[PDB]
Amino acid sequence: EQFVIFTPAGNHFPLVANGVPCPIYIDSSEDKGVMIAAGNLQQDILQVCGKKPELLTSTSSKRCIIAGTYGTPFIKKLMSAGKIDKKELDGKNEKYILQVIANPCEGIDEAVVIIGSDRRGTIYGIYELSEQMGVSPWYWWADVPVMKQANVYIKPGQYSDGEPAVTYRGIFLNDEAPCLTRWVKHTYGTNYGDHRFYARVCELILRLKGNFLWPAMWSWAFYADDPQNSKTASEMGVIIGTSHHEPMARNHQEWSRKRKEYGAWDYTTNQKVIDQFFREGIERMQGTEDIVTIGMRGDNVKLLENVVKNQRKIIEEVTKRPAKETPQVWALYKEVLDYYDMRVPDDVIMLLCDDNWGNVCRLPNAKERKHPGGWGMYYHVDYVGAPRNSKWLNVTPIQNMWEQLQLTYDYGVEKLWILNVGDLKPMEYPITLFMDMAWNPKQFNVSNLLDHPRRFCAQQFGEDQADEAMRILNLYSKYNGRVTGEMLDRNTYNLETGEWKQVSDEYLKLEAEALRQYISLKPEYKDAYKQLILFPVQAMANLYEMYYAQAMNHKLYKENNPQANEWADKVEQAFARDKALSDDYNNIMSGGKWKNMMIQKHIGYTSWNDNFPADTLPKIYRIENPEKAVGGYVFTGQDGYIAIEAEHYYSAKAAPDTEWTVIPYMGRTLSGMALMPYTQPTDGASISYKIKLPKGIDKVTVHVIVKSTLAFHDRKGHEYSIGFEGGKDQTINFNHNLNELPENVYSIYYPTVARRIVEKKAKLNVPNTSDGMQTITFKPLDPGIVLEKLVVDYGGYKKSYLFMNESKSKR
Amino acid sequence: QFVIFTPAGNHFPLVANGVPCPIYIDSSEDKGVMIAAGNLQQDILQVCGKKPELLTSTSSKRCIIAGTYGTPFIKKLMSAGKIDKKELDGKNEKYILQVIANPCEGIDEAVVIIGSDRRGTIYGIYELSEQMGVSPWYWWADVPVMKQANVYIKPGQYSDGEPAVTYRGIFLNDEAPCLTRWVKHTYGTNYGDHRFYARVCELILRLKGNFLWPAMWSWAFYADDPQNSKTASEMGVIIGTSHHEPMARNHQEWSRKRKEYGAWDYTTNQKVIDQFFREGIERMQGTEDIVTIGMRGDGDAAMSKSTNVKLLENVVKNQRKIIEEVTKRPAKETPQVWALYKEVLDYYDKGMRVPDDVIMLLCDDNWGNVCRLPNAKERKHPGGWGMYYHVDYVGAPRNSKWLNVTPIQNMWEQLQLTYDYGVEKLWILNVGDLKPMEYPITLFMDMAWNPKQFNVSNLLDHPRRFCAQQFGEDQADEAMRILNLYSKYNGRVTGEMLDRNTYNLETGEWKQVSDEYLKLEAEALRQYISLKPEYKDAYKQLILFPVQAMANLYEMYYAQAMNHKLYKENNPQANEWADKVEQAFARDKALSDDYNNIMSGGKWKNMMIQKHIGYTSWNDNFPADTLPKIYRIENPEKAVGGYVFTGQDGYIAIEAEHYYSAKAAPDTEWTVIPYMGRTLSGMALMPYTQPTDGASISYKIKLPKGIDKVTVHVIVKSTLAFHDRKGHEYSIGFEGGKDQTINFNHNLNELPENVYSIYYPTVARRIVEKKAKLNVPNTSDGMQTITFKPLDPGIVLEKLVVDYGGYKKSYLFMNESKSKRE
Ligand code: NA
Ligand code: NA
Repeated sequence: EQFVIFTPAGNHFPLVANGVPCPIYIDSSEDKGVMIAAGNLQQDILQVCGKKPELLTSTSSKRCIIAGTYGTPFIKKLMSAGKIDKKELDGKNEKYILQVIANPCEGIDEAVVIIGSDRRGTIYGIYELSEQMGVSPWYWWADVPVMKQANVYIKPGQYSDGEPAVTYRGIFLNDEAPCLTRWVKHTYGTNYGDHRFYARVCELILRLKGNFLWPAMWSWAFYADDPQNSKTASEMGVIIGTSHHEPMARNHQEWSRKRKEYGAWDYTTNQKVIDQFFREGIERMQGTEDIVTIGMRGDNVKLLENVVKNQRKIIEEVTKRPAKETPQVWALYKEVLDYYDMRVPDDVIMLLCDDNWGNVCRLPNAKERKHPGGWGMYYHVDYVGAPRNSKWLNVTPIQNMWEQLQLTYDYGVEKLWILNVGDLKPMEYPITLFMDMAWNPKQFNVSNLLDHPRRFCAQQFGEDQADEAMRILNLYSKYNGRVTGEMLDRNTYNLETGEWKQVSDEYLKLEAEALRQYISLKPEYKDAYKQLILFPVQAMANLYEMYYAQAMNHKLYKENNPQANEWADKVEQAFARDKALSDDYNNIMSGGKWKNMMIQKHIGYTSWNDNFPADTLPKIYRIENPEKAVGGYVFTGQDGYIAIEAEHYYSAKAAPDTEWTVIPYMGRTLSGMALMPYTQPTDGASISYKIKLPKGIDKVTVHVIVKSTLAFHDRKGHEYSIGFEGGKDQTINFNHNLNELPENVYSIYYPTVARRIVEKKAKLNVPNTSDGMQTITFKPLDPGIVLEKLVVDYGGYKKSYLFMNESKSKR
Repeated sequence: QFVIFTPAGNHFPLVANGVPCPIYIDSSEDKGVMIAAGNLQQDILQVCGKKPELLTSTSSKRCIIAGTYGTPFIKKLMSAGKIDKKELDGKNEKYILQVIANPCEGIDEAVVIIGSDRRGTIYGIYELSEQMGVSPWYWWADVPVMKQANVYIKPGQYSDGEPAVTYRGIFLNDEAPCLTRWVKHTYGTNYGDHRFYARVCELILRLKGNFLWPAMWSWAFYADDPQNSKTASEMGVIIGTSHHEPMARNHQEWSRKRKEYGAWDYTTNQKVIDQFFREGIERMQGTEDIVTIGMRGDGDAAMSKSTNVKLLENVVKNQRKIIEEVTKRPAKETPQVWALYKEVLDYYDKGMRVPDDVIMLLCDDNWGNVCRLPNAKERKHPGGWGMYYHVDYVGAPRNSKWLNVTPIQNMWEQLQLTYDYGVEKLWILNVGDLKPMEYPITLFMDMAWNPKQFNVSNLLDHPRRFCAQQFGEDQADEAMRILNLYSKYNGRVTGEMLDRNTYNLETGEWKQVSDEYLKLEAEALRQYISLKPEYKDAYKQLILFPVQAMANLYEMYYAQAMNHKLYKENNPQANEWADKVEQAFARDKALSDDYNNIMSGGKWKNMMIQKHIGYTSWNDNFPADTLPKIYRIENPEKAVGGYVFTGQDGYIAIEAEHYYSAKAAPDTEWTVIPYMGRTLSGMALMPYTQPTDGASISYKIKLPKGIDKVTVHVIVKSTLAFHDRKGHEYSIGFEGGKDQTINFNHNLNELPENVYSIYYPTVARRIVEKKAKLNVPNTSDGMQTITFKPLDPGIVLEKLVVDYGGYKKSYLFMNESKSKRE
């Protein structure tokens, strides 16, 4: 299926040789659609080789590219002379055959020859040649650059994508304010989508091998905003439709814009105007391949069957042809689905719908499977509705989309697949997976699934970047699948179990890995990578840290712990950084080409809809007078252990001329506590910790971690006592053996001081307090002792380099 | 702070819109001051873009004047007023910077720097440069000089006072392979010539130090190039030698002539040694150099065997006699040092003493902790005390040659101590190859100057001022946060000592520390890409690389630990972790390759080539960085099923892929969908166009024998009632007991009762959780088998949680429980 090589070879056609492209010939009996594709091919080749190939007016070159459509007299007298059999394109749908051939017609020696089964086959073939040459369908829509080549050669043999398994394959631009609309404003100057915009949309669709579009309908009217809209799609080869709730080829806004004049949307009071409304739409779309939405809602099963009948009679009257000859779609959404369980005319495409969240609701049984008109599926990657919007980023696991669409195809649904793509961006990858599956759902299985994004990343970022990029794409997709950014908040994950820490840290790890890849990019890929990997990863990693930080702020605040203050700072930074990321995306990235494409509000949802005016700061509490909020900690032992950071003491008594001092960051974990200054004696000085232990425990082992200070004042060493109030003390010398004497030097000395701490264990007795509360007092007996951590082991301590996670506390 | 970058009245014009102003040094000044001024000239050039003139005589309107207290010219400036002699007379290494009107004949107004001695004057000149934007680290760390249109000098008198420590210096040590091979590449010499030593010296004086122990592993400072001493001496730097290099001879001077000489044994070869000693003192005449007395044993070792206090006394008594013979003066007039390093401390303990005048150099443990400090009586020892501090070390229990590993807090907490106990004559820090200890050096030198500038409360303002100076005000706070934290992390354990067993794997501590460093990396990359391009090189040198190299090194070892744990269980997931080791190994090389070859244009090739992966013992005596041992499961795709879970903490969380046994229905397969769901993957019977009748999937677990009842949570993909109005059903149960059926999606539709209470809430989250209570059968095994049976097509099973009292509502349904397979 790969027919382009970038190095010369025998019995291969020199399309581009040593920087010189052969010309292009399109016979003039070819639809305007082919001439466009061919003009784009011409520019695509200019992109790859540097020199513009000439669009021939006649058969005036020895080697060239020819592209044509089956059924032409010219193509017939080429297929005939010769070799290419008729059966291979006769009555085939949207197929092409691409084949190097001598000697195609008199004035020519040899040519690469693309022949379509119909115009879209021919267009699809042209773009295949263009894509295998390195022009990604996303060269404009995602700034993917064109890998330059001095030599392009085409393999011998016959090359096809066959027939598309799904008859109509398209996208729906929807939920398009404010992002898409304000982008279109910035780019085109228009308060609607005009033909310049839709040319861009149609080309993407076609280059993706797609063939269908539901144009934007929230505030615009495709048919009525610009006479050239229809003319543009129809001449290029894109079939227009309208959404399930816009019957008879009228755009919903055509009615709304004139609500006051036309009156109610109700068939039992305003039938005549509505019939005329329907009628004018069917007239407007004559001579396009457009598909017609039937049915009606709002403002009995009998009433509806009668609307359809009338709609069909209106179709018959305008077309002067039986209804069955106008493509029609009827949607099974809401009540109309219940009704179905209802007389539906044989020829109509019956359109099923997903649950708005990527899971299919209902599929046809074997009896329904043989409904002549076929079945369609309406699938979502964006959504405005319950339980909360998903308007912001891509939230679709590659696996989900895959799993539900192979199911859909397998249950016979193969007439029409339409994907709600929001603002188009940032759904570039899921769009592509949708089109490729729509072409052939049986080209995929569990084994090879991830090859598709691998190809995608190879195509978007060069082969050397493909694997790493694909890994990041697949993961970020999966992470975003867990919870949308709109429904993410401080409660989504479990703080207590370290779940929230694990998912925050993991997303930041991915951010790290995406930045590695990003700075390793040849600069002409930086934009496409930011758009398709870097930004979604950065934006959501940052969001996750924000709510993580919000969660920590609340837990800590309720614990009267002033560490809440730092977590508040963090919330504010992430909130700032969120706006910072999108400003880069709108104004800086790609020269600000995509201004307004990333302005969707997502922080401040207290509801299903984005009712709130702007992105707003998530509630944070600050502890007043942190400097003075020290001491008072009480720990609650759990899982057989109490890990305590020196600083979280209950009460403390200093020696005269000393102040117990917090040395932040000191040691392996939180901080160090030390009597200061070091010149004064430590007599009478103590520091205490309040804990709850299960009652009955009478003997515990306590680990005391101190900075590995050496015997600097006195050859004996440093000593301290550790003990329970109401129990016997133990006095420990921790550094007497820590010196260069032969029996200490490599046995105990250096192995200790390299690792900067001294840990000693004490087997202490615990008094029988009736409420389980205990107080452990530590007394430094010599100067310059820095206490870092205590661990009360009562059966659960597990030897850990940082001496286990700090236990539950409050002040 | 006296330098502003915008004009104003009553201020002094130093740079007007790209125009500097001349400098004038009276030719009566030490050559070292001409050198400093020489550099100031080049600094201004860098600041605006035009080089100021070095005036022959006092002949200008607006110029800089620098000088030293005592010259006839200076006295005839200070009297021209209004400056008191007391301010500088008898003062040590102090300066006065005061704009003065009508300073002498020919000069209208001039910025005047007057030092109390030559070094004073120099530090004054370098204070001007530093304040103008010339960072001491402008060459040594590629720190840009912020371009300035205008530059002006506030009025009033300015000083740093006298320094609190007399001698403040560095020891270049453990200098191979990095420093050595870099010097080669840079200077073209296989030894340190005066050109290398000029750069070293300049840095020291700019940092406000004054002392140096030169590299001595394979070089000989004094012999290699006759200009070495002359440069240091003439620039203002005082030279000394290490604790095993007595009497002004570099140890290699002995090694090079070892056969010719005798053997480093004073009791049997006194004559040849006495002469060696003598030649050193002869040679350092005319210099401020400090002389090492005492004697260890021929390298980093003891003379000899065990403490011999009587003998070393003769060594000393004799050395001091040589000093007088050479100097024809009393010994007490030649600066001397006795260093109590390693074993030499038992000497002082066994009671050895030296004359009142020698500097008693006390020592840290080679790892940042001070060994001893004077008591009350001892602090009264007239020669004074000193401290030999380490930020790099070759020796026990393993080398630390690679990266900065000193937490900011440690250096500070130990040095505030040292100072409080009146150790205030000499501080020297072992800096390894100088790079990458740029930070700790500066903290050392700044503390050295003025230790009571620092307290626990404002400590962190020092690396802040550091980062501002190096990266620009707007990146200070963040850069400082990263500097502090990375220093701290590295304190936990050295690169050399870190290995797969450092952290606890089972508890998730390993995971924790690995993620935290990549978080840090992530944060530093952010800051990096946000920088104006002139700072990129510095920031890489000072922050980025230390962080990346280490974060990567932590991940390599974490992956190793995960690889072995998983390989033990026969879990093919071990292959992924294996790939991850090889990948981070390669990345370690890529990072140092960049540092050596790409960054700063390759200015620092070989400064970052230390071996750090593959230490078996204390020393780096192994061929090269070598890949940690990893294990692979052969035939991974066939290594499925067989899993047995063991409960803990009152739960068993099973990822669905990890089954014990399965049986498919006719013309279906049980199929793994990697990444499917919230966690690991999903199991589904495929294709979905077949009935699931007779299909099942089983899990083998170990509960405590006395658990009668459990609640199992079954998590499937939120598949909807697509085929059958009744919806989808499965059953879950123990072999030996009854199956329990569950209909998971009947309530998931648009009916009024369901639509907004349960339907949309559930589907937007892509999963369905249902719980069943189960009776635990009594088994002979103590083991139970729990069987899931899909009853409708298209059910994807994601996870199971067997809960016997420990389960905690979690979005990901808790970290998977402990397993092994076969
Ligand atoms: Na959007
Ligand atoms: Na080194």
